[PDB]
Amino acid sequence: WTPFSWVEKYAYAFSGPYNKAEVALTFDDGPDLEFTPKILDKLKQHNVKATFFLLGENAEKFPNIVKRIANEGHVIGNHTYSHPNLAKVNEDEYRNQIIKTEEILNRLAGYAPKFIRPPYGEILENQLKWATEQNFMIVQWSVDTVDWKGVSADTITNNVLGNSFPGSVILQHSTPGGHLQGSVDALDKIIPQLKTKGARFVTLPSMFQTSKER
Repeated sequence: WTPFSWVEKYAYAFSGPYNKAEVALTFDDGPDLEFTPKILDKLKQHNVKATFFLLGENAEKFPNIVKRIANEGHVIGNHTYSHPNLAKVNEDEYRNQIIKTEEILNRLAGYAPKFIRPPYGEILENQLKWATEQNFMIVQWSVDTVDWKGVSADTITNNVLGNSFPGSVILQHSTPGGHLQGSVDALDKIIPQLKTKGARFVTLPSMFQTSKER
């Protein structure tokens, strides 16, 4: 496990350009019935676009919300189908997880997502090698809100503001049944407080200067 050398060899990154006043909000495990729509509303009222790493199985349950994300100028990423620990699966299962999810999202969003994020951040080198060869890009994160723990909006905000830099990729969740209300509320503080420091919010394809589609 050498994640550092992997950024030099594969399409793989934790954060973005240090010389741009830009950060990226990302949200994992969507879509869902409660948190995803709330997040969309708050992103809308702050005039920011974000990136959504959607689970294939959740996209099947709520297909229209996937359509809403795309219709509101946000970028969709591939978060596998059923959220398994990729470090424990064989190549066939890994490729199946990605491709099945890609087909689902392509049908709903109108394009095949270029961006992948592995569940728990677990990825193997051969998996990363295949993704690179298939014209994917894998992006982890550099600021973890640990919002799944049910921590408050103030805790998340102080965390994000204390650890965010130019190029920072922030991790939040919109998992069905998750304890994430404070994470949603955190956006009302995180966004303007970062903007005050000169930060602008961008999508991943913008941050990494590539297409959103494969």
